[PDB]
Amino acid sequence: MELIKGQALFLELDKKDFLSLKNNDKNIPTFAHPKNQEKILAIFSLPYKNPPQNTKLIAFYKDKKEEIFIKTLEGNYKSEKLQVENKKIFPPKTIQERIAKELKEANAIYSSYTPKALFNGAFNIPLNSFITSDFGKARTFNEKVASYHSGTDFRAATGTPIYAANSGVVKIAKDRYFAGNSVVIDHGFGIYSQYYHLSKIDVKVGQKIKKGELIGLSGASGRVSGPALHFGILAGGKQVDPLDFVSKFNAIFQ
Ligand SMILES: [Zn+2]
Repeated sequence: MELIKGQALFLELDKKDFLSLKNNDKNIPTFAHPKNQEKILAIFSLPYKNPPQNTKLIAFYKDKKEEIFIKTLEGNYKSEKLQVENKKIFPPKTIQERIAKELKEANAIYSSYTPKALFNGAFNIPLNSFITSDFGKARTFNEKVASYHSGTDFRAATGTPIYAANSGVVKIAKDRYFAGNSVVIDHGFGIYSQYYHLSKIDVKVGQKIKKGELIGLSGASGRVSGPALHFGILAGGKQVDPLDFVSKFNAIFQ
């Protein structure tokens, strides 16, 4: 019941007489424990940027309240001190609008909660190469965090086939300002995977997709630093450390 910022954890709770799980009147959804039928699960995530120092949750049962305290740990993320901090960019109106529009779309998707499992066992990595840029690489103008790498980058020459980390429904399959050519998949229970900077999109919004199924070709779209696959996980409303999430998720749903 310590959690590093930008990570998810799976809380286990007794199923019997459970009524709700709350965080200051935010209801946290619950789903079945796959291997213990007397338990349920909930995903709790702390944001990378500007998280609470401590979190208290209440699980309300028919005959009892149960408090749950989680301290925010800082972790050991690569960070470096920005030296400029003009901090305010001044983009053209046409770009501000497209960003704004795409941000409203994405927030509508990531806020929605499909209350069933759309995945199929464990997550696989979307590509069998290696990490060239880690999740959580931060740029700080003290005393906090100016920007951070909200996913992890795999080495990929332009045109490398990218496969869905798990089964789900495609919710985004288009070119967006920061993500380039983007695929976003709903796996259920508020878990979304993100495949950014693609050179080709091979799926369509609404499509049901299987684990291991081709979703496009890596590229360098929307990416300044050249070709790579940006892979993200959003869970519990927040961007979380994707390889961390996958190992925790797979430890439960294998
Ligand atoms: Zn990235």
